[PDB]
Amino acid sequence: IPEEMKQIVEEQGNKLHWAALLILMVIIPTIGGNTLVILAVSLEKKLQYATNYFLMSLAVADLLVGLFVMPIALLTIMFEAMWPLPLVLCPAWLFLDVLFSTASIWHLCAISVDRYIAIKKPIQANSRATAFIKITVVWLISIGIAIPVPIKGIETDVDNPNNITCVLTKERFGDFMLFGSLAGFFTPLAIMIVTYFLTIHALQKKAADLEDNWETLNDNLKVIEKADNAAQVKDALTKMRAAALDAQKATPPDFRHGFDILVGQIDDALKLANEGKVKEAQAAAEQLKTTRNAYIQKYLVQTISNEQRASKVLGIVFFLFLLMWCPFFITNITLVLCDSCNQTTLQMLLEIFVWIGYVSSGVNPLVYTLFNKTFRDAFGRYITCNYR
Ligand SMILES: CC(C)CCC[C@@H](C)[C@H]1CC[C@H]2[C@@H]3CC=C4C[C@@H](O)CC[C@]4(C)[C@H]3CC[C@]12C
Ligand SMILES: CC[C@@H](CO)NC(=O)[C@@H]1C=C2c3cccc4c3c(cn4C)C[C@H]2N(C)C1
Repeated sequence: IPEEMKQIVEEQGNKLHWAALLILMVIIPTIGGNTLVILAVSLEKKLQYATNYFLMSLAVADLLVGLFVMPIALLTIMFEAMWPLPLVLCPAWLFLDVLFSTASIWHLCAISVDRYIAIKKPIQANSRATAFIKITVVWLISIGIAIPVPIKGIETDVDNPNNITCVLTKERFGDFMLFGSLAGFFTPLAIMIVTYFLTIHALQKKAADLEDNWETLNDNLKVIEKADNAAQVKDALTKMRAAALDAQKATPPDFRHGFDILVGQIDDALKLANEGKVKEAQAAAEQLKTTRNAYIQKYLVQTISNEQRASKVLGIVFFLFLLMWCPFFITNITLVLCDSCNQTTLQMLLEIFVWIGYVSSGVNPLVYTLFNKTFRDAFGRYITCNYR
């Protein structure tokens, strides 16, 4: 039917405006936004340490996406029918695509776990070797999920060697489009949900112990004040010392120093109590209050509010990262799991959602680092080409 053949002639139209849109809105902000973070970690000597190395690994992964994956994925937009590049590049590009796309997700998952354990066990920290182990393991996972695509390969015809037409066929790669999405997306998703609620419980548990310490400390002061006996000053001071140390152990090693001072005073106080002079010791315990006010009280709200806000913004940005991948993977999963649905339009939907996921992974590290003043005014000097 010529009235339909002409319609397919219109279907294979010109789609340069969409390609220009993707260059302007996604690829350029990806390469630039990631090179900014890499420059920030590389140049700023004050930014160099354990966590930023992992963050830089993530930025490298996303930069590699925006450098090798997306420009070829464009050529597929324009040259819709047949794969233009050589035959080897179809498994090469697909492998790189899955590899990096998985690497970003698992990077975020590992960062979530780290940010949680840092709240749980703050005193147990995080060398360079730890970060190296983490980078290696994450990239090993990404390779392990990505390797079936180059191992299996794209079907070829002895008749038509040229017409490869790169696509993950449902018939050929069905199990991979299922279990690869399960191992690559939904598993770290569930992990991050678990660590989310665990982080809520961890923060709410840390906040209570600080209050108990506070009025543990405050109560015993009242005990020292009304102490007619000598022994109790030793007991009250001992328990105040324990409470002070316990409260100080909630933060990695400046109101925190006020605990050291406090303990010191307490020691001297229970020296007088050990000498017998209770009336002279209670007089110094009556001025433990100055240290208790100038440092401890301001320390309590600072820790809580800081960890609260940081975990909050981290949760939000990570949630918005994972939200923009959902269409791709729910479409990819159902595409396997539906013999009733139309496969053609279901493939077009993937061909659109890939760019939502692409822009989600591309701008993620920059967005995450922009909530840090040091990174911000490093970027400001970089976009003004000032450097150092
Ligand atoms: C050809 C299409 C894909 C667009 C071209 C992309 C490249 C060449 C462009 C797009 C955005 C550009 C980057 C934008 C931001 C910076 C920060 C600056 O401190 C160094 C240059 C650098 C890193 C630019 C280098 C060139 C750049 C990466
Ligand atoms: C729409 C054009 C088609 C052509 O077949 N391209 C794809 O389907 C690519 C395949 C992907 C994939 C498949 C299976 C598991 C996966 C992934 C990814 C990560 N994980 C864990 C990345 C995702 N890529 C971005 C797109």
